[PDB]
Amino acid sequence: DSDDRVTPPAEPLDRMPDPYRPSYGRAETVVNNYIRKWQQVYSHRDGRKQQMTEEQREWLSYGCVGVTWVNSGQYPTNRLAFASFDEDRFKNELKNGRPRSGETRAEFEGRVAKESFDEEKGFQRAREVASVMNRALENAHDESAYLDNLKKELANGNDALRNEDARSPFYSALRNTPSFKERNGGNHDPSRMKAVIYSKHFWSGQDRSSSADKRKYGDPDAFRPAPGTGLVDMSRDRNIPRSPTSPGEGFVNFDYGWFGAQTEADADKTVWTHGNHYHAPNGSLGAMHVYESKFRNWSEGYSDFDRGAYVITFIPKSWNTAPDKVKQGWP
Amino acid sequence: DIPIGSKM
Repeated sequence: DSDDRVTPPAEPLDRMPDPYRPSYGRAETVVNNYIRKWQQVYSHRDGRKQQMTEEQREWLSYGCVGVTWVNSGQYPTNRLAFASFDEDRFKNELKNGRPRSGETRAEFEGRVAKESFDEEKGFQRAREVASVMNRALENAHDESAYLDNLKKELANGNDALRNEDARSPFYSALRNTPSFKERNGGNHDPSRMKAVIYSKHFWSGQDRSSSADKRKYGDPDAFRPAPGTGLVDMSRDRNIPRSPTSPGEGFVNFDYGWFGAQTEADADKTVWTHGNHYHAPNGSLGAMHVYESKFRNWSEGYSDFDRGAYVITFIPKSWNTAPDKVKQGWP
Repeated sequence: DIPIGSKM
C-alpha cells in the first residue's frame, strides 16, 4: 500500500530498452525502461558505456528533478538563470487591458506577467551565453585564463554580462561546479568541462509573508529578468508551490527539464527530458515515467507554474549526458 | 521539509 519512493533496480549493461515513440511531440516510457536507453546512449565515460549506479538510480527516482540530477551529477541549484520578459507588453497590457469575465485584478496582473515571458527567447539567451562560456574555456587550462577569455568576448560583444561582479553566480558558475574541482572531472582545468542547459518551471508567489492574492494568483514583480543581462535572481525561490484557489485543488511545486547541449539550431526541434513524479509502482502515483518532449511541448507548461528559468551549469567533457543529438523514443 | 516528487 505504501506510496513510498523506491529505487529502480539495476539494469544489465547489455539489456536493450523496449521500443516507444513520440505522440504529438512527446514520448514517454517507464523509468526502468529509460534507464536502459540512458545506459545505451547517455552513460559513456570517455566513450565507454556504464551501468547507472545505485546512487544515480536513487537520484533519478525522485521525479522530474531526477533526470537533471543524474545528467549533471548535482542537485540543481539554479544559481545562474536566464529568461526573457517583454516589459513594454506587460506595462501596456496592464494600462490598456482589463480583467476578463471572472478575474480579480490580482489574478489579471498575475496572468499578464505570466504571458509576458518569452520562453523561446529565454532559452535562446541561455544558448548564446553558454556558447560564449564554451569558447572561453576551450583552450583555457586554468580558471584565470577562462575568466580572461570570457570577459574578453563579452566586452567585445558589448554584452552587459561583462559588468557582473567577480563573485556573481555568472562569473563563479564554473568554479562552483563540484565536478570542476574533482580530479576525475575537470581537475581545475576549464578545457575539460562543458556548459549545459536545463530548465525550471516554478511559481512566482513564494513569499509566505505576502498577501494571499500573490500566493494564489502570482507576484508580477517576482522573478523578472534584469535588463541587459536577462539574469533571474533565483535566491528567493524556495520550492514553494502555488497556493490552492479552492479546497481540494492540488498544485505541483516545480518541474525540471533537461536540454543538455544539443546542436540543433531549431529550438522547436530540441528535446527536453523530464519525469512526471517520483517512483512508486507499489503506491498511489504509480511508477515514474520519463518524458521526452519537443521544446514547445515542454514550454507549454501548466497552470501550476507561471515562471520559467533556463539555467546554465557545467559537466566534464568526458561525460555523455549532453550529446549533440537527442532522439525521442527507441530505437 | 517541502516534499518533492511531484505529489500535489
